[PDB]
Amino acid sequence: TVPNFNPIVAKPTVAPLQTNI
Amino acid sequence: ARSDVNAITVLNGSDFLTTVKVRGSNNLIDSKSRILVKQPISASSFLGTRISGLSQFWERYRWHKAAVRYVPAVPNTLACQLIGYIDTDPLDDPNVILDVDQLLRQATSQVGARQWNFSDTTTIPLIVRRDDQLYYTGQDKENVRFSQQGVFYLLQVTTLLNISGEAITNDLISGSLYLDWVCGFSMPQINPS
Ligand SMILES: [Ca+2]
Ligand SMILES: [Ca+2]
Repeated sequence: TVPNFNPIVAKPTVAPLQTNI
Repeated sequence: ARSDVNAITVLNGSDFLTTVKVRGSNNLIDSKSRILVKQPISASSFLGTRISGLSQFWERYRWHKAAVRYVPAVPNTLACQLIGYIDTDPLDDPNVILDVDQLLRQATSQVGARQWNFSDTTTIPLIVRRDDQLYYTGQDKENVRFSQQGVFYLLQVTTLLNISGEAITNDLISGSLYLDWVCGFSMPQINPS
């Protein structure tokens, strides 16, 4: 039960147009 | 029914001011070309509106809490910043200024100023003074500090550009200005015209 053998992680990030300030 | 009283008729509303026109490349060649709007914020500065029509039927007024509101008529793919402020001094004129950064800095220096892209909406408040002063309604006369409570300057900070790098050159309309106002008029009358 070798833990964390080939772990991979996913994390999204939205890319909107015209980020306004 | 013949009461001779003078009472402030504080009453609210909203009014359509103008369709603003960002300048582009052809017309925008210097600094004063970046002043899209020079619009007094006296009640009687907008002929066809309701605020001015009412104003005509009083001597005086005082914005208790006014606000200019910009509504964009464009998409988000276009990009151009705008700076908007209201100088409580009708005489202070930035048109004499030659440097653009100097003009934007004396704009941002004002207290009730804002910045925004012409693709989103914001609100430009009017910061009312502290000396209970009233202002007249009639068409501006010998002096302006008797009549105008403020002057709304709308500025062009950047160059008008579109989806591609193309720099627009036709001085097209970007949005529309709206005044969400609250004022109390004091002395019934009729101002000439
Ligand atoms: Ca000023
Ligand atoms: Ca008058």
